[PDB]
Amino acid sequence: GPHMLEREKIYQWINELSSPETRENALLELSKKRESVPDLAPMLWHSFGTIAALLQEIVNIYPSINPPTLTAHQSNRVCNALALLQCVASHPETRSAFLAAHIPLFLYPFLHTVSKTRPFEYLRLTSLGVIGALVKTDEQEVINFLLTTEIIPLCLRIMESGSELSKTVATFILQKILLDDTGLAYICQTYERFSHVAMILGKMVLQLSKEPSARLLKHVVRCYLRLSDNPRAREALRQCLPDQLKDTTFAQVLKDDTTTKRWLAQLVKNLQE
Amino acid sequence: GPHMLEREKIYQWINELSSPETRENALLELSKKRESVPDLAPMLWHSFGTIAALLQEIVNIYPSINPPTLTAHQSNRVCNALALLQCVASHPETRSAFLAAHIPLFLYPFLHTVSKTRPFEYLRLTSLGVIGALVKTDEQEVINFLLTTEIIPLCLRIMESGSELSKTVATFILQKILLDDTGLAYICQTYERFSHVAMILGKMVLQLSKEPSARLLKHVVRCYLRLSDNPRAREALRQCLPDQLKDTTFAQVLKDDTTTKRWLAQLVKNLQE
Amino acid sequence: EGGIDSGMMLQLEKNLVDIVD
Amino acid sequence: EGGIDSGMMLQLEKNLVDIVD
Repeated sequence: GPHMLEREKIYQWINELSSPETRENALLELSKKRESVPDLAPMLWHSFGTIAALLQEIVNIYPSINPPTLTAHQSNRVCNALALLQCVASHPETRSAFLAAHIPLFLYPFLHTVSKTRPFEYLRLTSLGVIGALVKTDEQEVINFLLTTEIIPLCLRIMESGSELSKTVATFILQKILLDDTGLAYICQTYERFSHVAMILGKMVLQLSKEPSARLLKHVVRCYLRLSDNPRAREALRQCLPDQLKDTTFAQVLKDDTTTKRWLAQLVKNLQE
Repeated sequence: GPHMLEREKIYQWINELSSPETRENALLELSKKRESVPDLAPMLWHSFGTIAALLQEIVNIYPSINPPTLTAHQSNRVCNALALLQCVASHPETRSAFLAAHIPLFLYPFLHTVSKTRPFEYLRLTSLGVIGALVKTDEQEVINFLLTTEIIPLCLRIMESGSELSKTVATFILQKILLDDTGLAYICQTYERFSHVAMILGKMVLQLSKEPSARLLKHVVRCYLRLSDNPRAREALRQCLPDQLKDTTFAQVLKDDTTTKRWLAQLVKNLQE
Repeated sequence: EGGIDSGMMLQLEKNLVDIVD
Repeated sequence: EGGIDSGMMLQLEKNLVDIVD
């Protein structure tokens, strides 16, 4: 019997993504090697029909999304394809072509769902992971593309009424957008656009008074700090900043993380002039 | 008497940068307004002769740097000019032109200085701040420029034998270079480049076990963590990671900073395969 | 099974935590 | 005098901490 090397085996699975009779198992095997194979993304991108096969997997479940009928097995399979897209989103050789093909858009219907069943939560979290890995690269062109889409209202809806984990990733995505100069100007260009962000941030602080989440509070504070770099937003935050960020509500929680304290201390200092 | 509005006052000082008789005082007044006037950078950049006058201030002290004869008065004046260049380096309207003019290169003679006197430390720290603000914008064009210069050995020198605060900012600059995909591959494509970085980082851990610095340890671990994303570096760090990063040497101080613990623990897990 | 088990759910959580932190 | 007093040295570190962290 022949014992293929590992590179040959990966290419075999990639080739097996073309045909529907072998695709589900190939998706499973490749998704497991996502961490072990550093060049997996260009291997996927430059393979004929492969990216098209993965997008077909995504779109195949669109009819199960609205009305919500998605099964655990359908979510399982499509999230394997999504894990391969996250690999392509985060690799320097494929990231830019990934954006040029507008691939993140195919995940947005998944971000609109509100069903709390495990198949939908698993799909939503996996989709947020693709977008989160995309903005973590700190590339200006990522933010430019996202600003042409509805990503900000999508994140805000999840920040307000998602699971704590979904909220943390949605806030991180908003945080990366705000950290970009164009993104900060975008959100602050209209007082109504800014007001929507601030209202939703303010309500998250009220929840954080009841559910002390260190990871969520860190990114909420960071979004407030970056907003304080815009003069129009900085004047409004002097009045609409929740009182829980001024007293000692999160004092005992923040004593464990000095990085967030300095941010909150630099935030209140930027609101005094 | 006429009460001149603030925008015209700022422009008066900007115009006074063009004459030697008034430049010093204008430098002082403008540097004090750096954080109050959000559009100071394009005002400086689009004013005739202003940038050329700031570069003349910098270049005017090149003969005082080697041999070291820089006075406190000279250092104070040029650091006011550097403070204005720092806000040009970080503004979205001017940063690209700042890079295309290759302005950061004018600061590198100051990073070669080794005098531990107050005029030289103040100049070195201020210069590091300009570069730190420039890389903090998380953009690829910044890192591309820096890689055509000798910024990396300059940072490594400072990380090895600079003051505690100088080490922190130089490590942060190296951190931002490592976080860029091109920067990581640049430092890791040659084993000589990687080992030089690893040797410097290894030595800083030893000093941190003697003189603890929470902020400096944070950025050292981040550099180790980002290096682990490169295969050739991960397998090498499996053997050359300092023992103080594997036991409870820093666990006493890390209990006050949860962010750094999540980084260090994530790093060793990648080294355990 | 081919469904969603605790291992898959926990591995996703660790993936997301490493992305945002 | 026109020197580098102790306040200016402190304010520079404040700027550098805000950048670095």
